[PDB]
Amino acid sequence: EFPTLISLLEVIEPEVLASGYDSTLPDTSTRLMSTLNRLGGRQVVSAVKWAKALPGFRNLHLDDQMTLLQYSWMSLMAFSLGWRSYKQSNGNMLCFAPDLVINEERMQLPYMYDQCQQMLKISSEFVRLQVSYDEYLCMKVLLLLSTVPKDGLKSQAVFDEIRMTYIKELGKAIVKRSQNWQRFYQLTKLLDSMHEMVGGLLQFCFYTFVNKSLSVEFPEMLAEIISNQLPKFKAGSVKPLLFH
Amino acid sequence: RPAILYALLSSS
Ligand SMILES: C[C@@H]1C[C@H]2[C@@H]3CCC4=CC(=O)C=C[C@]4(C)[C@@]3(F)[C@@H](O)C[C@]2(C)[C@@]1(O)C(=O)CO
Repeated sequence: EFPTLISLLEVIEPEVLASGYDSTLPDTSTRLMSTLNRLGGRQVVSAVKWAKALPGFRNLHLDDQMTLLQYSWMSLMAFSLGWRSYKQSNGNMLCFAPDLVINEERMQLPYMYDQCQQMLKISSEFVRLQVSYDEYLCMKVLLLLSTVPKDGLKSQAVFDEIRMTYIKELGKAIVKRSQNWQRFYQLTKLLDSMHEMVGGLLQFCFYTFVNKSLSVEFPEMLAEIISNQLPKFKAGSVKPLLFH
Repeated sequence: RPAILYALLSSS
């Protein structure tokens, strides 16, 4: 019989991309942020493929699929970054890629320290709660489904049912490992706090995107997403789904 | 609307 949803989430999880960061040239903040955005664009492409393979996702209207990915790309990438940093270094360093870790000479670069602290926060929550792989996979799906327009979606019905599916799945992963309800509480608190941790990252992203002087480069993928997303965030027409 | 994103979703 048919493979479990959880086993499917494992097979569709993208492989970690390499950055090609040349730690041979001198470390500058503009160059590091540019490299991170390049790697970001590629990871997002990877996430579109992943979302497409996601049972249920293709049943949403194309506008809604686009909306969800637009609003949650930053949280998807920050969540995986937290995961890799947890597995690869127990949350001691940011592990962006096998060829790109943030050491103390590049954490001390202008603008870096604060953004890196916010990202390590995410990592250290995985450490605190000792999150399992399966918990992580289900939570990552829920993140894709966590930020919606205040004016609702088109296929609201299909959307509500998709959320129910993956909440079930998180529940099952919790069952198959404190106490079930406490664990669910803690993990959905973690999801809720992602909105705050990531709001700050978005703010800095918008700043590096709009700042002419700074000359941080964005690939065209992200540039188009960010460019579109920015007016919606100013206008405050973006709603977090919170469990609490 | 973000063209590369939309295209990515419409295709492969
Ligand atoms: C502080 C922000 C948050 C950053 C992002 C955090 C999440 C992420 C994880 C990765 O594995 C690769 C790229 C991204 C998707 C990212 F690291 C880069 O894009 C650079 C980024 C936007 C940022 O560093 C900038 O705005 C620099 O311009």
